[PDB]
Amino acid sequence: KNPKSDKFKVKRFHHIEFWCGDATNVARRFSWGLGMRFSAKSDLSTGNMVHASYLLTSGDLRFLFTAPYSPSLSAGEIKPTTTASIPSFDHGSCRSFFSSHGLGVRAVAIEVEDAESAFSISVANGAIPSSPPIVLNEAVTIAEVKLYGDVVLRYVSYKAEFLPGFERVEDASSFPLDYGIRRLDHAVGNVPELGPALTYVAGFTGFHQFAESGLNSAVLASNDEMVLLPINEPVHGTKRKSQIQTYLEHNEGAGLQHLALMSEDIFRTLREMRKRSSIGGFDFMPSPPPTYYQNLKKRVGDVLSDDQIKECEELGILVDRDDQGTLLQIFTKPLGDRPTIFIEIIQRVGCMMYQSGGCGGFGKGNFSELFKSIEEYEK
Amino acid sequence: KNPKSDKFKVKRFHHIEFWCGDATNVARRFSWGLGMRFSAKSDLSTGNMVHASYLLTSGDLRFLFTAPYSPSLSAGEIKPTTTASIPSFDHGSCRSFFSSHGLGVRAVAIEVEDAESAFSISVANGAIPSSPPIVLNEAVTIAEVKLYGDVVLRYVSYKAEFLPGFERVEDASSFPLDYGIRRLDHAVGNVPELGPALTYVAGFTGFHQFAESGLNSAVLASNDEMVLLPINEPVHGTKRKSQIQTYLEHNEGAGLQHLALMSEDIFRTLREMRKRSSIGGFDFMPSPPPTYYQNLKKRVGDVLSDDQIKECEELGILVDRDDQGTLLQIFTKPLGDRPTIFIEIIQRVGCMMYQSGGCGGFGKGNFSELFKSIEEYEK
Ligand SMILES: Cc1c(C(=O)C2=C(O)CCCC2=O)ccc2nc(C)n(-c3ccccc3)c(=O)c12
Ligand SMILES: Cc1c(C(=O)C2=C(O)CCCC2=O)ccc2nc(C)n(-c3ccccc3)c(=O)c12
Ligand SMILES: [Co+2]
Ligand SMILES: [Co+2]
Repeated sequence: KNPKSDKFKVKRFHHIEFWCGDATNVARRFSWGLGMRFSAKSDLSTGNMVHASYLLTSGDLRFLFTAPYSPSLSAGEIKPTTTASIPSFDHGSCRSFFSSHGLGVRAVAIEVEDAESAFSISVANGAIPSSPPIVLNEAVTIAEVKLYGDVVLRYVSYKAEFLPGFERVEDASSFPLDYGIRRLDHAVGNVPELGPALTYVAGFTGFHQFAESGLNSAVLASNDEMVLLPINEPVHGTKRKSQIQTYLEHNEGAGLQHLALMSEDIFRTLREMRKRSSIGGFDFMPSPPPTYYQNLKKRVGDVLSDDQIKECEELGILVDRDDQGTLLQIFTKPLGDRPTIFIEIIQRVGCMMYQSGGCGGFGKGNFSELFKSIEEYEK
Repeated sequence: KNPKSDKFKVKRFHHIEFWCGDATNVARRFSWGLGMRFSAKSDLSTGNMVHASYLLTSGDLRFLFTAPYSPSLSAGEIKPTTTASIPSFDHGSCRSFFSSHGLGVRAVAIEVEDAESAFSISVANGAIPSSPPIVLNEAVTIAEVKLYGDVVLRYVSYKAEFLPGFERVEDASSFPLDYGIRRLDHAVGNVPELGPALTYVAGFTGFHQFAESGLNSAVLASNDEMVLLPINEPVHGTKRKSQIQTYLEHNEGAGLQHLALMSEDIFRTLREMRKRSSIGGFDFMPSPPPTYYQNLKKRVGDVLSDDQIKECEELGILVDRDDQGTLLQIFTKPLGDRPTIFIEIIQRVGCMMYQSGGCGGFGKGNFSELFKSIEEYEK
């Protein structure tokens, strides 16, 4: 059931912004690890005396990495005379965020029809304002409201190239890496209490609800279910400590838990990412046991060949299924020092009309099944 | 002239420690960019609730990358009960350093015969104490005094594996990268005033002095001239602004300007590093013009073949010469967001007895010659 209750017109995920201590090193690591190209910059070389921002792209996926310069470089500026390309940026906020949470996502940005309208309607419906709408070079409008913790939901709307004041990266500095990643599928938050978090976000967006170990979760979705925002809370008092609780402890509270990146070919993406794990890229979760794949035949043997199923076995891919589609997924180890944010690589099969959003669900069946397999691998 | 006036027994450079916001991403970037292997760790997985520290090695070169965790993880600890493996570490100092300076070197560590003696003698001769000697697992002693800015000179001495509490990295996670880098040749500081900086450091170490555009410099050297510590000050009032002054402005004062890394084969090192520049590694300075290499024949045509000289031309290597040896060198672009720290790759030829330290000098002749070539390339 989809009541299509969005209080304003939402299009697609637009970008994800990481707040960093040093944007250059994080951006270069992520570029090599994920196969994303350096596409745009805003920094000292573009006249920005406030922050260094580097944009990586793979298909429609946009990762932005931002770090503050010394405040002394811009001490004479005021907001009317700022050289920042992202006017919501604040040195103090950025340093406070990074010292509190470590490397992580500051902004989940969605493209809307009218960012000023989205901001006004959101705050009229309970959103906590974070940065008011500002029109950039009469071309782009950006506004921000609080999402959870110190993460903001950023609205961006275009009258008619990332943002004004960004420059395209020199082609010599822009190597055309591509491991198959194409778009952001969903972005997941961890909170202490799911109920109040859901009521708040659904309250100001009109997003609707989309349809034992560790967590309770629920998913908020835009009208066409292309913007997907799951939220988790911990379940306390279990034998094994909730990884949601561990997240909240090491992150100093609520924040973004994972980004799920859709691949057009998850087998190629994982081959390429795993090649680079020990040479600067990303590590993956420990693989499921053979019993997990010895049980895939009964569960998805009509969607994947046995050659493809053991090709999932090589790469350690998990598979889950809903009533409408099938889901291939795998999780990285945490992206930085703290056991907080990680990445999920995903590919969805089914639900063709284009593919409808959330085809196959989010893999919650893989909790029971992966442990069931581990225990029956003890055998 | 070498008076051999060291006030305590100094052996070799031991390690360089970077203070980071996220040690994982900087370490992974540096590993791929420089061809250094992950060799040791101290972090949550080793029981360290205070800081994440990752050690990279190439030959005798040791780069350590350290970042703080949330203070809440260790709020119950006191110094007697600390889980930190580097007891001089302080959350507040580390965050203050990184917010002030950005990514950069906190510690230049040298191995000595007796770190407690070196500390006591140093402070008796004017060194500003930073961290008192502490014996680690009855095996290693570490002490720190101020060097310049917020950089410390760290003394480490061993009774008889990096530091206690560090663990060897799993071989699966330890890919054997090697681009030919073998040891730290020198470590260079930028200060506002050279005179007082030299008097201070030479005062407490007994290091001796080793023997127009932008700077004045001088080099302090240990008895066998294997520990080399050049220091630069800006020269003001020139047409082109001093890069030393630019450093001091963007760094918020004095600090480490560059690390010079000796290669056993600078041609292989540069081939490998340049292959990776646009795929997560390091960028290099713009190459000298053909006139620079069209003038190398007259200057070093008796040390390098014409095939090797144009092989310097391919890689953009600079060459300089003293009265005793020859020096091949090249400089990276800054290692992070700010125009502050960079790396030099070096190889020295001559002065065989082993090779004596500083063979060929430090390339100061390449200032005049590189511009002379650029202007006569205008031709
Ligand atoms: C992270 C995740 C998801 C997931 O994306 C997710 C949810 O957890 C809540 C709904 C929204 C959403 O996107 C689904 C299934 C998973 N299954 C397992 C076995 N693990 C896992 C747990 C320990 C160790 C290795 C993997 C996961 O992390 C895992
Ligand atoms: C950095 C450096 C050194 C050097 O290592 C160094 C000194 O500067 C002082 C003595 C101790 C020491 O180790 C030597 C020669 C150099 N020559 C040039 C042309 N440039 C340079 C300047 C602009 C743009 C591209 C290169 C340098 O940076 C440069
Ligand atoms: Co997910
Ligand atoms: Co040098």
